[PDB]
Amino acid sequence: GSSGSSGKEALEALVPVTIEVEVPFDLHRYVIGQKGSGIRKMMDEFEVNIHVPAPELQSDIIAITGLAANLDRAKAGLLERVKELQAEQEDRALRSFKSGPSSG
Repeated sequence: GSSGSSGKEALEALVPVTIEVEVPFDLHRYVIGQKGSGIRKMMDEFEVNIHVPAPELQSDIIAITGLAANLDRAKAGLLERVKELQAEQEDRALRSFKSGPSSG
């Protein structure tokens, strides 16, 4: 029960642009890495610039600078990375073997 396909876009520019991506600060620490390598792989691959909000800000909106074209491919990688990351780190938390009604 799945079909359809469309994605037209007409934009030409030289200077990049900053966007906004929804991501939990609880994952940032995991996204950035011990120092900041994990992300380095992207900025080098997608050829973009990712900036994470400081802890004193408590912001869950990551800013990504780059060409609308790069922002798309990049933004697509993170979004999926977050859904796949939480699904795991959370999975182990979901199965809370304890008293109470639990579906199967």
